[PDB]
This record gives sequence, structure tokens and C-alpha cells, in this order.
Amino acid sequence: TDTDRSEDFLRRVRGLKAARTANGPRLYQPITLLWAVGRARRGEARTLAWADTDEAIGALLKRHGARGERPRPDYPVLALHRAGLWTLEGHVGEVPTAHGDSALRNWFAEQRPVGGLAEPFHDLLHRSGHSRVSVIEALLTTYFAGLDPVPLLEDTGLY
DNA sequence: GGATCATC
DNA sequence: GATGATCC
Repeated sequence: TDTDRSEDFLRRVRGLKAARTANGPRLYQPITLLWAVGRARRGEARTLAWADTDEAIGALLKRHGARGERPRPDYPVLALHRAGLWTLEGHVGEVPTAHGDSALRNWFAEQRPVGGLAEPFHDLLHRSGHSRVSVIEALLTTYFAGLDPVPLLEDTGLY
């Protein structure tokens, strides 16, 4: 029930498709997850209007874009939607992929979908502390291997 | 709107 | 071959 929902979450995170720079993975997705991991910790709303998130995640990409991350939260949240971790509804029709640039801006600017982390994962990280460490340590090892994470970890309530 | 690369 | 993204 709860433990199965836990290892479900990790399985999806371990099997994430992320782009990789010359020296490591692009941090678009972990910046997104840790932003939602922190919000789930403080019990904050689950879903948010895209402009409110586009700013929030985009702000963190501006501050901690260690691999030239530009403030484009639409790339990770589409990969995470395909990964089963993100809920997108409000839009009409079908959700695009994260291959391109213009269409990613146009789709989000036109539909303006309300998005958040998946309902069972958000509530799980709220109540379960065992899962917050297993999701942070997993993301920190695979994505931030060699980098200073504590500035980002601070700016999301995850110190 | 596109060429292009790396990863899946 | 489809998907996460750089770059024009």
C-alpha cells in the first residue's frame, strides 16, 4: 500500500529519460522533482497554474543551472508527465513530447495547464519521511555526482 | 518554423 | 526510430 507506492515512485525515478551533457545529465528533471518534493513536504497545494510553476521552477534553473540550464520548466514536466510522475489536465487534446523548443513554449502558453506531481506521490512525501531521503539521495547520486547540491537543497526546503 | 546531437 | 534538449 504505502511501501508499494514508495518503491513505485523510485522505480519511475530510476528509469527516467534525461538528456546528458558532455560530463553528466542535464538537471532539468531533478530541479523540478526537488521543487515538488519540498512543496509536498510543507503540505502545499498539489497542483498549480503553469505560470506560477514556470516562474517557480524557472527561478531555480536560473540560480542552479549547473549545466547551462535555461529557465525552461516545460522540458522536464513533459518528460515527467510521460514518466507517470506528473499530472497535466486542463489542456485540450494530446500532450506533446519534450523534442523541440517552439512547440513546447506554444503548447504551454496556449493551453496553460494546471500541473503538479502525481496525487499518490505528493501525499506520500508529505507523510512518509523514509521516502524523502530515498528520493533525494537517489537523485543526488545519479544527477549531482560531483556538484554542490546544498544551495539547491536549501532553496527547496530540503536541507 | 527548422538542423542537429545523444540517449533511450 | 522516438524522445530529451542545444542551437539557429
